[PDB]
Amino acid sequence: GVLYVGSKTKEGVVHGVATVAEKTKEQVTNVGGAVVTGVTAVAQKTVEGAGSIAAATGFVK
Amino acid sequence: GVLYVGSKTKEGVVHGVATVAEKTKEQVTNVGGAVVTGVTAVAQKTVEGAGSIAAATGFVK
Amino acid sequence: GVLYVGSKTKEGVVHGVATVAEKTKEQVTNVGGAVVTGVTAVAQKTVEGAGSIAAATGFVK
Amino acid sequence: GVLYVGSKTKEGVVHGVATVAEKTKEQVTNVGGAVVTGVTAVAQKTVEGAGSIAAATGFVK
Amino acid sequence: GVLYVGSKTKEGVVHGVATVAEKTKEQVTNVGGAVVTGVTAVAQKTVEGAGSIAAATGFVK
Amino acid sequence: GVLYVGSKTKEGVVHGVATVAEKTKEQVTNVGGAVVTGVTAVAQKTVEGAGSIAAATGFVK
Amino acid sequence: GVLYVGSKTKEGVVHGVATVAEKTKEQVTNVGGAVVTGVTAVAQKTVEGAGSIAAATGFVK
Amino acid sequence: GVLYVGSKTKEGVVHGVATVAEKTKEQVTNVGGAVVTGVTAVAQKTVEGAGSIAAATGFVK
Amino acid sequence: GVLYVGSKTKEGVVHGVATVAEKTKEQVTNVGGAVVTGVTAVAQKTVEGAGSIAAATGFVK
Amino acid sequence: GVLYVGSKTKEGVVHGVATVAEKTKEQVTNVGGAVVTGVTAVAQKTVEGAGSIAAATGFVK
Repeated sequence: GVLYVGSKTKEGVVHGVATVAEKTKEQVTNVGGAVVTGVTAVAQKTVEGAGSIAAATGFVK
Repeated sequence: GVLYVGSKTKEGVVHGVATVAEKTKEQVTNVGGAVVTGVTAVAQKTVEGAGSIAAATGFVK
Repeated sequence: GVLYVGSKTKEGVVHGVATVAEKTKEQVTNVGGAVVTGVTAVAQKTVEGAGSIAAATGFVK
Repeated sequence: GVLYVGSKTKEGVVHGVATVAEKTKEQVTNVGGAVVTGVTAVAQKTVEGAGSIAAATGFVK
Repeated sequence: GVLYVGSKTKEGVVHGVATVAEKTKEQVTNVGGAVVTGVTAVAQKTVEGAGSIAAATGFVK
Repeated sequence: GVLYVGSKTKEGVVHGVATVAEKTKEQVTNVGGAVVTGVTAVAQKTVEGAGSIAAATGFVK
Repeated sequence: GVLYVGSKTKEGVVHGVATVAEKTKEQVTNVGGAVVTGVTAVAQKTVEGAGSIAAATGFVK
Repeated sequence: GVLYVGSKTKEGVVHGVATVAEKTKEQVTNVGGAVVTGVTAVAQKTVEGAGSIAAATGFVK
Repeated sequence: GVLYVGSKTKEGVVHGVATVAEKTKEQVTNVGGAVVTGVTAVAQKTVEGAGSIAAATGFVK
Repeated sequence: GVLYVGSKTKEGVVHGVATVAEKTKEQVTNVGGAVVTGVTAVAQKTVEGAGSIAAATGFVK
């Protein structure tokens, strides 16, 4: 159990991001597996479970 | 159990990011496995579970 | 059990990052395994679980 | 159990980072195993669990 | 059990880092094993668990 | 007299600007004179004349 | 007299700017004179004349 | 007289700027005169004339 | 008279600045005269004329 | 007269500056005269004229 009384709470917050990306050439070549690129300004909360951001895994057997 | 009374709390917070990325050429070449690139300005909270950011794993058997 | 009374708390916080990255050429070449690059300005909290940032593992058997 | 009364607490905090990285050429060549590069401005708190930042392991059997 | 009364506490904190890295050429060549490079401006707290920053291990059997 | 042959020229150019401004309160109080605020991402060329950006002058007699 | 043959020229150029400004309160109070604030990412070229950016002058008689 | 043959020229250029400014309170109080604040990422070229950036002058008689 | 043949030239260039400024309170109080503050990442070229950056003068008679 | 043949030249150049300024309180109090503060990462070239950066003068009669 969780109780908040009179309380101010911030969980998983992103307040203010300036990003510039200049690229003259970008290439992704993939065979199998996984690639994850460019995950930007991401916020999450999870309760009572696993939680993943920009996670990459090979094949599973 | 958790109790907050009259309390101000910040958990997993990112307040203010300026980013510049200049690249004349970017290449990812992948065979199998995993690649994770460029995860930027990420905030997370997890309760009662595992939590991963930019995790990369090889294959699993 | 956890109790906060009248208390101000910061856990896992990033307040203010200026980053510049200039590259004339970047290459990642991967065969199997894992590669993790560029994880920037990440904040996390985990309660009652494992927590990983930019973790990379080889294959698992 | 944990109790904070009237108390101000900072845990896992990064307040203010200026970074410049200039590279005329960067290459990662990987065969198996793991590579982790560039982990910058990261903050974490973990309660009652293991916690890793930029950890890298070879294969596991 | 832990109690803070009227107390100000800093644990795992980094307030203010200026970094410049100039490289005309960087290469990582890896076969098996693990490589960890450039872990910068990292702050962590762990309670009741092991905690590793920029840890690298060879394969495990 | 000016001549360009086969030539590529950039004069007064702004390619890429990301800006965030957060203010909880802004006030300008002015009595006479001049105030100039917030001039952002401005580009100009002038030929054979004077040119001013965000210039402010008091009264003239 | 000016001549460009086969030539690539950049004059007065700004390619890439990320800016964040956080203010909890801003006030300008002015009586007479001049105030100039926040001139950002400005590019200019002038030929055969005077040129000013963010210039401020008191009164003129 | 100016001549460029086969030539690459950069004059007055700003390629890459990441800026963060956090202020809990800013005040400018001015009586007469001049104030100039915050001029950022400015590029100028002037030919055959005077050129001023962030110049401030008291009154002129 | 100026001549460039086959030549690469950089004059007045700024390539790559990360800046953080944190202030809990800033005040400028001015009576007459001039104040100049915070001039950052400025580049200029002037030909055949005077050139000033962040210059401040008192009154002139 | 100036001549460049086959030549690479850098004049007035700044490639790569990381700056952090933390202040709990800043005040400028001015009566007459001049104040110049914080001039950072400035590059200039002047041909055939006087050139000043962050110059401050009292009143002139």
